[PDB]
Amino acid sequence: NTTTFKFFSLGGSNEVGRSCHILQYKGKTVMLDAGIHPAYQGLASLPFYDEFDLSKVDILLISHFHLDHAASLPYVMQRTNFQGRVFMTHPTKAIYRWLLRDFVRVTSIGGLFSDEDLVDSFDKIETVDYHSTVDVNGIKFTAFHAGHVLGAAMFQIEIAGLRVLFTGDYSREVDRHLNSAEVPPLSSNVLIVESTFGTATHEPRLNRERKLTQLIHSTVMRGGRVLLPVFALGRAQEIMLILDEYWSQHADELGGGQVPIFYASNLAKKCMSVFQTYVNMMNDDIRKKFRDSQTNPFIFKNISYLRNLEDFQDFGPSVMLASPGMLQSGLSRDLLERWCPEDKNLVLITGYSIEGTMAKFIMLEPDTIPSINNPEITIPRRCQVEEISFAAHVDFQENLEFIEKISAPNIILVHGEANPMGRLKSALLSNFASLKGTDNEVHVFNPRNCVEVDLEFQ
Amino acid sequence: SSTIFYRFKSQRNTSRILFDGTGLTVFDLKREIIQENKLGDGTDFQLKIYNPDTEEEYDDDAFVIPRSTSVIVKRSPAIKGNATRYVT
Ligand SMILES: [Zn+2]
Ligand SMILES: [Zn+2]
Repeated sequence: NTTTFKFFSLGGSNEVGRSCHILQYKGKTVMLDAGIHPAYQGLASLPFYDEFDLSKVDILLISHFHLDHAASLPYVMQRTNFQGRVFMTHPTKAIYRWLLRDFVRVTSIGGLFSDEDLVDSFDKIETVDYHSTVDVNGIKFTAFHAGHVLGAAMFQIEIAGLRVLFTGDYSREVDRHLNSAEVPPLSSNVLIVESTFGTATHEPRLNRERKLTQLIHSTVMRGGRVLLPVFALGRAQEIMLILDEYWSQHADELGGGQVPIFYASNLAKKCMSVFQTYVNMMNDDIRKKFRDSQTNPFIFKNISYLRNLEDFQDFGPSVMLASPGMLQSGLSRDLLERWCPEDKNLVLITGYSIEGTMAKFIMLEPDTIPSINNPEITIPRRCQVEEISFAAHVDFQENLEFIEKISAPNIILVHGEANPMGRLKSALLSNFASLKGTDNEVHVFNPRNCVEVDLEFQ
Repeated sequence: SSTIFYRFKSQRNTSRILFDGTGLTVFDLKREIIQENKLGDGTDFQLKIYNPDTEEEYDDDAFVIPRSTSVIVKRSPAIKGNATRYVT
């Protein structure tokens, strides 16, 4: 009379990181995302794939290119018994192409990606357009706008009438270049939604931008250099839009070579050309100015590109947008160990720092940090540490409003630490206490990893 | 001089643990697998060893697995309920 809908995560439940969720219903199996945990390396960074037969997965959908959602895909497609089909949006695949080599190196610590594996690790990935339903052996799915970063999507899946909405990571506040998350025209029986910020509240965009610009403006005037740890691309372009506009608003003070802006990454050149070729997939505010001046708004006048530090003359104040975002390795870590001994330098965290990473540890203002090249030699940390969120996650009120607009009878929380997730659950159960006991009673689940949630339907 | 074949259940290839003698304890085999694959201090996972044919678990760390045996390995979330005892 009733069949069982089955949910369980291989990672990213009651935590942020190594996102991977499995759905089973009427003999079909869907995998949502395939990330790693930035606090670990090698196999230790992987979802708990040993707990599920990956050969049973029919389709694998990737919400966006961030490392905690896609960095486990090369491993899944090369080292496991996975044989299903993989889907992502066009900008996600175009960006994923250049994150591929760095994703492999993180999971292959315990070899290196070659051009031969480029066929199986990349060409096999299929792309979907937004709002265009794909049907694969009875599993229908549709990509909707999610905000967050370019190419990010929410997926509504339909299996024999049952509809499930996966938000991935999403935002609803109007971005400076991204379309905000949308409500699918059709209802959903199950909502899988992120819980990153829990019940916390964030300030409006105009307040965070002014707080960001005035903070950096005060730091560089006193002779301090600013380091902004960012992911290779995504949110870094939003910060560059804020700074390149602000720098020209005050070009008499910081124009030309006066305190130059640097976008330091070994993907700087290619990450930009992807952004300049997907403008038509962005919000109307950015395409108007793309149509107004007829010049690409992502061609920054007050920002220069830097690929390594081999020929980087560092004297005088300068603002440094460097990758990786968690300061776990790479360039941003090298400049962190180089600029933190000075007390009036600023390390400004703009994204969500995952538990166990150096970006999270530096916000506790330690006296010293261990050097990356050898751990048992410490470096004094005197620099100023601040945090202004541009992570493009919904806060409590934005999340609750979207959840209420979906109005699913079953909510499954993912992608949040245990404490903020558990507080979000209580608020949702309290907000829906009126319907408790009636036919529209809302059930909320906050499962841990590898814990099955079983739902009965028609 | 002796070897035990192991494979993570989600992985395609098989690896080896080299040692000396007739066999290894379930404890030492788990310890070697953790260290060889840099799995961590054991607070983030559990490690369980299984028989590939009967699918029964080697649930006793004192059992000596004879040389040339093959086993299936599963790394699961931590619930002592973890793998720290195979690291300390
Ligand atoms: Zn994300
Ligand atoms: Zn995420």
